[PDB]
Amino acid sequence: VQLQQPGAEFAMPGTSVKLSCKAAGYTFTSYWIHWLKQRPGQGLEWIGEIDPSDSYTNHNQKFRGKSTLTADISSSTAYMQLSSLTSEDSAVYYCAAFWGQGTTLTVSSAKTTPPSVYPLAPSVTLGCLVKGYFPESVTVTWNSVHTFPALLQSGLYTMSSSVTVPSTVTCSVAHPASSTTVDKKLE
Amino acid sequence: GDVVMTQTPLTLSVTIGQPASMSCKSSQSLLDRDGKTYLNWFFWRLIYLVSKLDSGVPDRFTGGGSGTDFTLKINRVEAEDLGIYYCWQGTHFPQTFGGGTKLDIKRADAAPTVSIFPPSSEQLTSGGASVVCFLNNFYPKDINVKWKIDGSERQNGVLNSWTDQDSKDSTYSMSSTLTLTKDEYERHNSYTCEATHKTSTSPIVKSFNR
Repeated sequence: VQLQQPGAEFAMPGTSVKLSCKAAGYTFTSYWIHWLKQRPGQGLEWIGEIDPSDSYTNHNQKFRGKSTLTADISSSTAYMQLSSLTSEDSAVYYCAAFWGQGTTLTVSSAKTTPPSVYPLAPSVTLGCLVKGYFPESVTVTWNSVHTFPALLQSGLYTMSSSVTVPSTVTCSVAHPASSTTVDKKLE
Repeated sequence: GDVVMTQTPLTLSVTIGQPASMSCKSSQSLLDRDGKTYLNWFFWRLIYLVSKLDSGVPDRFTGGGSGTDFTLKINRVEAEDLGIYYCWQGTHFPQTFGGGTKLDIKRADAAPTVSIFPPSSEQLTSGGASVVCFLNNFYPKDINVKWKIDGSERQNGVLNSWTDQDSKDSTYSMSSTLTLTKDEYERHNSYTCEATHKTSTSPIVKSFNR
């Protein structure tokens, strides 16, 4: 038994996104399908539910104006459509009957944007700032490493990485969505 | 939804041989009029541990009500078992979850290694100015970073990113970035990174002069 959701979905603000949840290994109409939202560090929130056997739906009122739930008997999939998307809808959405692995929705108007790589220079600690790219993710290598989770800000990502050496150092940043690799030497 | 589920602590420090207890307090009584009380515990895809206070398949957990106050006790923690625990309710429409208790490994307290970095010449060249402050290998996770420009605290435009527990040191590292425009960065001359942590009565203060 399992529920199949795509790993990631994207949408510009103001548009709609349709999240899919395919079922297998059990008769699709025997279980209600629930949807849940999880903003980073914000608990879980129940969105609503659909009975696949008759398409009856019910909603948490907080999400009723934004979420449309449907189910397709012919293909054993359920769908949640989210409308008038806002930066507050960037979240992981699970379907559950057993759970899906969740879909990570990112709301952004950005196009694929290679990062700017800035060297952070004064045990000596060095780092470099990787700013204003889209989308995730990015690979920063050095030549004690701390790589800090990116934060989405105004549709773009920024992250930072630090290295500590005892006393030539360069940081290498690969952004495969734009197929770019930048190397910055440090002062 | 409506009922609020307040969990404490946010991060519970654990030792892999010893017991552990967490709490979940509800805004409203979960005691339902059918006699039953619909409180569950989940562990994070998310999978639930307990219904109503009984386990059902985990097992080694407890498991204790009632009314508006609930607890989850592990007689002896293992590394399984390291994660976020959410409590849950259904008195009660709609169902609500708590904010979650994250379990991490208890290590000796350690102060952060603070390093402050000015905007590089390349970024100023592009009309932006970011000031970066690294707070490295500290424990526990709870920490407070404050930015000051010419001695005055700056709240706007500060993004903080934490790593997870290292798994080698059991420490955390966090990053604090203060992004200005290039024009207003040159408008000031003293940039201060101030860090308050339990390991000291006094904040670690790193700064530079533009």
